[PDB]
Amino acid sequence: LPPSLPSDPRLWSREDVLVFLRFCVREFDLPKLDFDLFQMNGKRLCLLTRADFGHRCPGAGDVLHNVLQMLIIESHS
Amino acid sequence: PLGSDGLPLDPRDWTRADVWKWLINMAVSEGLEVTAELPQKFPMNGKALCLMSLDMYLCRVPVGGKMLYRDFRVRLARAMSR
Repeated sequence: LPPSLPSDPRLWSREDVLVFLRFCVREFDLPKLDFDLFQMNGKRLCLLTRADFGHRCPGAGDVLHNVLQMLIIESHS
Repeated sequence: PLGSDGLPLDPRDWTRADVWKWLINMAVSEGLEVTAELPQKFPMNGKALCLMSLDMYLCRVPVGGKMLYRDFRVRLARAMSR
């Protein structure tokens, strides 16, 4: 994804978090996301449980969560 | 490049629209009720489906979800043969 975003999502700013989500909505062809539900930095985004994501993005929250978790694993691997 | 069914041969090129058409075809093929709610459980494209584990399919469709997973994997497998 955008090279501007730091490798470790846990270090993302609030705006980095929004870029990631907008990129995901396009990349996965997701329905309009309610960004009011995601006004948070990377630290907190990464703490959302799968169910948390599910509530904020019904239908694809689990996919988004897994992608995010994978990006974290990756920031290390 | 589309297959017999109107769907692109490579599942990774599937838009959400393609995913929905594939779901409707699977319902018809498997003799499952064709409902508007089935596709609503999958508001995503093929790229997203590639990331879905069997567990995520069953969660959405407990009755028949494994056939969806199985069918998508078969399509993806032959596609990767590029």
